[PDB]
Amino acid sequence: MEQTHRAIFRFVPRHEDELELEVDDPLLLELQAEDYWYEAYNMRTGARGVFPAYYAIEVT
Amino acid sequence: MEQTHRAIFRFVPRHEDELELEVDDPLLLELQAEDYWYEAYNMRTGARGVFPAYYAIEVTK
Repeated sequence: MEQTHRAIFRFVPRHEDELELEVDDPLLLELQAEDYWYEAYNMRTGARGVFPAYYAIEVT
Repeated sequence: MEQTHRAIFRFVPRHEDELELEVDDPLLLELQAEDYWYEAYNMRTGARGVFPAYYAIEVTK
């Protein structure tokens, strides 16, 4: 169960459900929801939460 | 009532303070906060709220 996605933009949470992203954070994406929020594990911070879909790219 | 910004990505609110964006929505940007959330008026919908700063680009006109 390794990285599915990589953060490409800085995201600072405003809401308690959100996942903080730094550029190049490795992400394990558990759910790509119909409202364009991704539920993920940040593999750098160990935090879980949601972020806006366009903040990450799919990795090989 | 002049547009400052344009939505470039679909943004569906999860929170009541958030602004729904469709791609190309004209935006009047009222506040660019230190945490990279923008407060805007959506000029298509008439809604107000906040969205993640990378979801919009500045229009130079």
